[PDB]
Amino acid sequence: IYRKEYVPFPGHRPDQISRWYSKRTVEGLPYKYLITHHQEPSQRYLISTYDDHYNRHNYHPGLPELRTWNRHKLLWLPEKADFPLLGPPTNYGLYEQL
Amino acid sequence: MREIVHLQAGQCGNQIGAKFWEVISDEHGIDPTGTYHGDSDLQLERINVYYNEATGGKYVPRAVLVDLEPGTMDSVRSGPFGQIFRPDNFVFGQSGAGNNWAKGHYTEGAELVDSVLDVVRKEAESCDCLQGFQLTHSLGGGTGSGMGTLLISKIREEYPDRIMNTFSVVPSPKVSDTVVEPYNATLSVHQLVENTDETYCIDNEALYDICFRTLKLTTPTYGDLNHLVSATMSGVTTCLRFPGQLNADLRKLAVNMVPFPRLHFFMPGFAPLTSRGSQQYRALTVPELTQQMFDAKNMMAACDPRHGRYLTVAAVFRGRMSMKEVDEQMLNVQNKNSSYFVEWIPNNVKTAVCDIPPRGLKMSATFIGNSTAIQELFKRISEQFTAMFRRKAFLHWYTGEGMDEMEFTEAESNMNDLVSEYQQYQD
Amino acid sequence: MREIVHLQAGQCGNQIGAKFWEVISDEHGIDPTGTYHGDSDLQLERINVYYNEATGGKYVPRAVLVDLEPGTMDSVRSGPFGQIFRPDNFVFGQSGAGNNWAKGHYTEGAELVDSVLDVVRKEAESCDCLQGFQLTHSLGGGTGSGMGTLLISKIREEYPDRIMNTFSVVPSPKVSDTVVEPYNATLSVHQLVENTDETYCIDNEALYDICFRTLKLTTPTYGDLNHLVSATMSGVTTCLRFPGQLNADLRKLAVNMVPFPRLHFFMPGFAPLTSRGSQQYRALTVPELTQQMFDAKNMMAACDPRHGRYLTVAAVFRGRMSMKEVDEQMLNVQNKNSSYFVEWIPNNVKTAVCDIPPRGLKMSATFIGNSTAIQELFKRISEQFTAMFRRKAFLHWYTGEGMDEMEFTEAESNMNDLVSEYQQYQD
Amino acid sequence: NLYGPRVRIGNWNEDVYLEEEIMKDFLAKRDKGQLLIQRNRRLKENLLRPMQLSVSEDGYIHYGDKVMLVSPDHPETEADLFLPGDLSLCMTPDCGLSAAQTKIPVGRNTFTILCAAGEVIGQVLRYGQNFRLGITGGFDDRMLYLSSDHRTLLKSSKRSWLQEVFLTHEDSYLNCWQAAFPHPQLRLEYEGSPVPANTKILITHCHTNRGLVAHRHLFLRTYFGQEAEVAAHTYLDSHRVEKPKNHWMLVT
Amino acid sequence: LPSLRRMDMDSVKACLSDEHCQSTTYCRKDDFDNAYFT
Amino acid sequence: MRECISIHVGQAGVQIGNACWELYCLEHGIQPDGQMPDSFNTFFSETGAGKHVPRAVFVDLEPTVVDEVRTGTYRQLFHPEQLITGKEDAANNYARGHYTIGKEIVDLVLDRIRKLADLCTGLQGFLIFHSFGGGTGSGFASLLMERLSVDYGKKSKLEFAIYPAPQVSTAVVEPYNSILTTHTTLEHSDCAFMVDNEAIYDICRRNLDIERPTYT
Amino acid sequence: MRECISIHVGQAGVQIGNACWELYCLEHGIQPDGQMPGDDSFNTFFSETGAGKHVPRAVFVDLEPTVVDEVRTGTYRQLFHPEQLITGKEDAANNYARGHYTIGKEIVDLVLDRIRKLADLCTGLQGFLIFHSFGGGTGSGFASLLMERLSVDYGKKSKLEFAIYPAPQVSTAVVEPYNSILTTHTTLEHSDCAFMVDNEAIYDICRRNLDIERPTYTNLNRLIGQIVSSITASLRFDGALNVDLTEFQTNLVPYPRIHFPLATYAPVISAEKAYHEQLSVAEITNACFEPANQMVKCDPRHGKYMACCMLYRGDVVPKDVNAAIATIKTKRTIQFVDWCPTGFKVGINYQPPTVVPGGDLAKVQRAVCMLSNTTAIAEAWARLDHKLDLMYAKRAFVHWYVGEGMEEGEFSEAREDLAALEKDYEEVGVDSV
Ligand SMILES: Nc1nc2c(ncn2[C@@H]2O[C@H](COP(=O)(O)OP(=O)(O)OP(=O)(O)O)[C@@H](O)[C@H]2O)c(=O)[nH]1
Ligand SMILES: Nc1nc2c(ncn2[C@@H]2O[C@H](COP(=O)(O)OP(=O)(O)OP(=O)(O)O)[C@@H](O)[C@H]2O)c(=O)[nH]1
Ligand SMILES: Nc1nc2c(ncn2[C@@H]2O[C@H](COP(=O)(O)OP(=O)(O)O)[C@@H](O)[C@H]2O)c(=O)[nH]1
Ligand SMILES: Nc1nc2c(ncn2[C@@H]2O[C@H](COP(=O)(O)OP(=O)(O)O)[C@@H](O)[C@H]2O)c(=O)[nH]1
Ligand SMILES: [Mg+2]
Ligand SMILES: [Mg+2]
Repeated sequence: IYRKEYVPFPGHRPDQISRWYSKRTVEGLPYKYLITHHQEPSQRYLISTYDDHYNRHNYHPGLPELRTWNRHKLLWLPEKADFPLLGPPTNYGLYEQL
Repeated sequence: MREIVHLQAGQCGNQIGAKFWEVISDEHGIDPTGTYHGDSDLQLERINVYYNEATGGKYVPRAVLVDLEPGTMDSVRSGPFGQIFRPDNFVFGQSGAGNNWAKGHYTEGAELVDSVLDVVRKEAESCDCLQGFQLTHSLGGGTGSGMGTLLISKIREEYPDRIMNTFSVVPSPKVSDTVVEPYNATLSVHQLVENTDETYCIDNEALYDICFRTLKLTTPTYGDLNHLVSATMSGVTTCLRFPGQLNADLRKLAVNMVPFPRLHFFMPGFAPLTSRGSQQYRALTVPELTQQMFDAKNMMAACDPRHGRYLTVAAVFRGRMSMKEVDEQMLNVQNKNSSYFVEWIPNNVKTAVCDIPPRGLKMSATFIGNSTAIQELFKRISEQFTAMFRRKAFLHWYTGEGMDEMEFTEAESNMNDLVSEYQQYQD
Repeated sequence: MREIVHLQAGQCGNQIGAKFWEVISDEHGIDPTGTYHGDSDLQLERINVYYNEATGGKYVPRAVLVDLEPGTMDSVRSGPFGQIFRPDNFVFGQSGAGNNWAKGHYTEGAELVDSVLDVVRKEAESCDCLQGFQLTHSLGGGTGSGMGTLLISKIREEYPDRIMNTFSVVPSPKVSDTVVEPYNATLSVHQLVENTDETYCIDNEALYDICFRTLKLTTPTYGDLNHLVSATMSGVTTCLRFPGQLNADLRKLAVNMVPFPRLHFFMPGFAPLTSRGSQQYRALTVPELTQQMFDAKNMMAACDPRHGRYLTVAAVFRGRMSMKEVDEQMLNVQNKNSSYFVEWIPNNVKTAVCDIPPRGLKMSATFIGNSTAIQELFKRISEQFTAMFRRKAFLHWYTGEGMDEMEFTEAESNMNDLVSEYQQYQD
Repeated sequence: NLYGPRVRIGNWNEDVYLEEEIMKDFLAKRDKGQLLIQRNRRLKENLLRPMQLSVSEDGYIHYGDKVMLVSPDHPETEADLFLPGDLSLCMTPDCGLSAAQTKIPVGRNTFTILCAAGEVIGQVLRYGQNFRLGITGGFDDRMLYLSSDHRTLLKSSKRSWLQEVFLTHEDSYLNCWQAAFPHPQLRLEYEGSPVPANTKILITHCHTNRGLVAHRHLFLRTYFGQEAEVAAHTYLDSHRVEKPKNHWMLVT
Repeated sequence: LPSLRRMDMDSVKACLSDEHCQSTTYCRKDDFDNAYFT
Repeated sequence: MRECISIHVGQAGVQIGNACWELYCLEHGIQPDGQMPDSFNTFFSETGAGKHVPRAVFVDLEPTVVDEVRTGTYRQLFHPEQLITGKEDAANNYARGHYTIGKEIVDLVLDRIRKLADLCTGLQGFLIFHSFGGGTGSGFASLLMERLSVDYGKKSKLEFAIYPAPQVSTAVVEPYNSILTTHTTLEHSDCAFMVDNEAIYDICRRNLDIERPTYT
Repeated sequence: MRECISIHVGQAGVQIGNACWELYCLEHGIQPDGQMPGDDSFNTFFSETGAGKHVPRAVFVDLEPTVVDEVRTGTYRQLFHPEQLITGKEDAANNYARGHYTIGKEIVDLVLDRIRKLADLCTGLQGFLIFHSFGGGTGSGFASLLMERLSVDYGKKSKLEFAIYPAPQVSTAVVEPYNSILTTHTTLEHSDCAFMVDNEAIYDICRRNLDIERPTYTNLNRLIGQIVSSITASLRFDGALNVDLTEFQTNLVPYPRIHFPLATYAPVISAEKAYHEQLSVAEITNACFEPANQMVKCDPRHGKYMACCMLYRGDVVPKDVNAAIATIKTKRTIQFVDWCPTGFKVGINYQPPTVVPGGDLAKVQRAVCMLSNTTAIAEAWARLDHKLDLMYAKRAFVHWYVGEGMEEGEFSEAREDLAALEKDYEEVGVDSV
């Protein structure tokens, strides 16, 4: 019985790839697919409030200088603290110094 | 500037910290090789809080990774940021703890502290002004619950005036993966209350409920829960590293939060979490973050706050934002439902605003809350303990390792009086 | 989200459903190996209604195949789609029935229904929202008419809110094939009256008339008769699986077609049927479909609706047509010969339109008719019953197993009052 | 009952959202051509480009011929694990050196015999005369060089702990090698003689006096798979003769 | 592929799952691999 | 300032709302995905991502038509959560959609309606698109009307309901529902404009030269 | 480096270890000649030489010179070390006394020496795996002597069992209650945990699950090897929740005399029916609790569960495991003791089970092995109680036992210890309030 049952099996390589899928499905989704909301860059919101309100003097070359009243939202819409120049990151030269 | 020393204990602590350091390196612009590829000087001024400056411009974290079995530490070293950690900070044994608090505190987890403590003294003596220590573990095991509490005790003995923080993943009520879990939880809470300044309670099934009912993921796994825990953890040290209009370090979140020294157990939360379907169709503002931050189903601990009462409340906001509606909204949430805030303290909400949000977000916020509903999480642990200890079930795996029968009674009495102490402040 | 569990009783039901799965597996583009290789992605929209998911993305039908002999199992495993069926669903006995309702219903039939229901209950409990049950069987036999009726009177109490669908082969008028088939037919339809929401009567002689006159097929094997039965078998559950302008599942065709719970015996009909020599001479217009479905030569039941009154009429259309032509045609065929519809019910026609025709047809239609012409089918079975029963002939093969005269008298009384209430509600 | 990723059952809309947006990210990465399959394919095709070694019209190798550094097959069994044989020196992007089981000029195998002193190209290489070995880098015509340094507590070989060999862009005397006759009593006679091209010779670092050695029992698992490790150590027998593993051949 | 009646014939004889048509077939794995339809 | 919230109930309501919101997106500068390359505020509300989400709630018990909307050409315009969907059908029964199957989805549609009113400041109208002959539009619309009259009060709700026609008829149990929902709604609404499909068939085939019109 | 040494005692031991090491060699890339042509940590069960030859760290010991010797002339004759196959000239011949007192002490020196030569190469030796049978002479006598010597020589270390309990009503011998009870008398004080399997329960699950009739002993050794491989799977491969040999011991037995958990394997499906089923975690867990799919012929509804050590395998997700357990805990037909509120242990492994060609299982993607100790095993001890009660009043088969070293008075001590064990099992399964 032993020499009939326990016969060598040629060309039987093991499964070494489904365990990769099982490890990767428990690693989890990266941070892009779980917490990043409006497909947003890693360069946008890096502006200090001091650096926006004193260093650049509320620059933002796209707001009207006089606010205007709307018919639907009953407020004078263009809020200079609500659209705070999501633009050039705050640099002062520490990168080149280091 | 005020440096923070990170400690990781156990499989859960190691994986949470592995997922945490990648978020920190993302928000400070550190690549997996350790070099800097960000684009702002705000990410480089206070990078010394978490990273030391090695030669050649590479940054190595100030973290110590402690375990007793090398299985999960191989996966940590095969993490996406696995090469940034110092090889000398990897301290690990060859024999497991066997889900045993007793042998992981006295027999197998006490001869390895002579190297862990040497490492901790080494990397906390190069920092200029050390603020405190940071520990993540799980109370339901044998490595984090056993060895981690001994580490906490010795660190508090050697550094008495620093801040000891703890993100403990307590055993979940409904689903469990260890029979001797209540013994470890009971024996760990008693040593927690004697040597910690702050302790955050995270329940795994509350995290699963958050992933199922808000993120709407069909297959939520441990990596997503680790991301949520790490996103909460990075939101409490944001004023250390980035500027803001109202700063608050870890000590400001203590003095404003613990009135009585035995009441330092909180339940954390993260505001901007939504599914991929509704992620494009919502607007990030103040009244959207504060509406669901105070929501009962957005908490990382499985305790309903509508049962209990909020003792004092913290909310640390991030990103460029206004200071009026961050006060108006958290005055209105205090005055509409005034029955869930205790009355012997007039204001209860602490406000902190940073102006640099997490990457991929416009603004975000972190919730720290001390409530009288956290004692629900200890009453059922004590009920399971007194259901198990009265029959001496699984007790020879604790008694024969060098522990007396009175330690269980002392720990259970201490937790029972902790439970009864929270009961005084509800009615 | 709706699912159907399909049951197969006896030789006739086994062959009919083995052909039905042949006509469903190509509608949904499913290979004989189980793989999906269809044309469009609309076919996988609602594959859940008839198919489960196996490992590797294969699809297996949700069918239960029962009999008391393994011969028909050998026939259906040797067919084209034999290897797609579930091997655990082949429940068979060791000894056959052989045209006895008593042994197929009480002793040998009841020795197998436990093993049948141990699969049926598991399949129903695995369903998320099961909507109904489907049965293919023959009333003129012994294993279908007994064990299928026992299954009907065993799943009805377990799931009392679901839909019972039956595909019954009633004995033909001109030529019979079993001398004890009046007995089994009467007992089977006596069980069928009180445990089924709707029955679909099919006669083989009417199918011979269709296959000889309409299709000009002068050697009509049982394959083409199974084609004809199975086409209207799939044309009634089409709005579940494919979108359309006006949808109708089995419950919608229930409320509009059975007014009174004992009057739920219908007659089917499939509209586009043309010979190969009359193919190019027939225009493909919706009027021609309405003409062919509303003639009495396209009825699978051997009953002329000239005598009786159509109580309510169903008509489900497939393909792309405007609703105006369908509405105009059906309103005007109601209005022209308005003496063949009951005036107590104001409008009698039910309309449903689906957007996917069968693979190869420009458009299609399917007739379901409640009429006062089915009771004529029951009259002649009653006359044969009283002729056979007043002489007590062929009766000792029944009372030797558990029957008595009381069940026969009760069944004859039930058919007498069913004929009486069919007659009462025509005029 | 759980179904598959094409049928609307249960939660399907969120999986469609995630699948479509992951598809969009992957398609953007594909259009930009920065997928790691594409980067790996380009790096592999740069590494395996067909090069043409120069023929020797007189049987000698001169300065400036594109040559090979192959290791002859040895029947000796010092250790019972072994790489089969006919190993050629190759550059491995771990810059990295390894002996590889191939014998076709593949671009990461071809070396150019350079000059150290004032020697013009076409001048015949000689025994005991300094020369440098150069290879082409990735996406640039900047000459790397075969170089070795003294063995410290910080700079040694990878799996053995002997003297290292790397590729570098720095020009010094760490850059130089010289060829020696394998026969020890016939070394000083065979000094001014020209080198026959495909002959078993010994290559020594001029600043450390350590010959190049390809350790056949130390397997390096790379993307191509199962290559040896090369270091700089002069092994000897009991008869004061170098090992077969120290010998090297120059293939034209 | 084996018929049910053949399975019962093979069950009547005392075949020890190595002569049975249950666990043994003459087709090799290449016969199963190329047994598709498209 | 004059925002309106449309409630489409049933297969008729969803198929009407598809054409209605196609016309609304065409009238303003709204792309089919919701982008715009300021009169739209009465129908469309802006978010922070630049999208113009509609102020509409699509409900049906039977999932097929809402599923078709989810996989149609207007997938990126609508919110994933304004499309409220059950599992079982309505089965042409007022009783089911008003008492058994209609009272386990009323919480989510009411929460979405309350959620919609938060972004708006000047709400004064509710538009109801449903049919008197079906089960959803007769049963579930009626109970939603009762709850809306309970928790909002004096906001005017107007209904565009598809009435039975004298000659054409889709269903048989249609007079039962057509009497029952007009008995329930009659005190809980403000103005009810009636429509029947045979009239628009006549209008299309006479006033235009169009032959065999469809539902769209 | 966390290796385990296997010890196979007796004919049952070697015939189980053949299938076990065949599956171990098949699940890695190990040829039968010991040659190999990331996370594959085969060093916990295979040593290494200079030529890449991997030898098992196991000993095959049996007093009969047939079955171990026929291993030496088969397929795997080049795999095992020649000196790790200890065989004897005269067998015990169904005699606990003979293999415990006359043949035992005389051959135990070589087995102890070979274990010591295997153990000095170890670095992080976790425990010992002992395979034997209760009804035999070698597997009851020489196994218990090995227990005694291993415990006095290594002390506090794990010692796990895969023992063949006697079937309740069917048997191959007649003196087997004597041997079984005598070896349980000396096992309780010197064992750590004893995973229990039968033969006729495996006969029933071979008849009704794989749809085969007439199985042989290899046809059961395949299932036993599958159980052994899945139990030690978390020590050779990685996983989300790894479980070592110490977790079987510190999370399953509440008292040091309750160390008998029942074993079962969930997806026992044949290759003609495997690919038509959806083998998800819910139906792979519900089938593991069924009263017909256990390896010990005993109904767990008779008793109360103490602890359950679920080991999972394959492409399993922990949320499905938690949902399946929460489904189990809502079933009132299945009970737990009151002093165990949680009552579960979960281990997750990534590697799906490798299939053996010529076997009877299929290429499944998921697997569950359970180890649960239940008060219902007291029903199994009562039958052996009654059988020794029947056979000892007449002093049948005693003259064989007393002529080989032992006296009459040790049957009394074995009887007292089994009565005490029945008392403990009865006392545990009561309430507190
Ligand atoms: N004018 C017009 N009428 C429609 C349209 N769609 C459906 N109808 C009418 O709707 C009636 C039946 O549909 P429903 O009211 O939705 O019936 P239901 O049971 O609720 O169907 P579901 O909503 O799918 O559950 C028919 O009598 C049609 O007259 C449409 O697109 N245009
Ligand atoms: N299920 C199963 N049972 C086995 C197997 N091999 C042996 N057994 C059982 O184990 C019992 C003990 O028999 P042996 O192992 O031969 O006894 P022994 O260890 O050789 O001791 P001696 O017979 O005295 O030499 C037998 O009665 C069999 O019932 C096996 O492969 N599978
Ligand atoms: N949220 C979360 N839970 C984890 C993680 N790893 C383990 N756990 C949970 O922690 C519980 C026990 O952890 P355990 O294995 O005992 O950690 P140990 O103390 O290092 O042994 C298990 O029920 C797991 O579900 C993780 O990375 N994240
Ligand atoms: N249309 C059709 N009728 C069938 C088929 N098979 C059997 N029948 C009918 O079934 C009747 C005999 O019933 P039978 O199957 O022998 O009885 P049973 O075996 O007890 O279910 C005959 O009148 C046939 O007309 C089939 O494939 N198609
Ligand atoms: Mg619908
Ligand atoms: Mg023997």
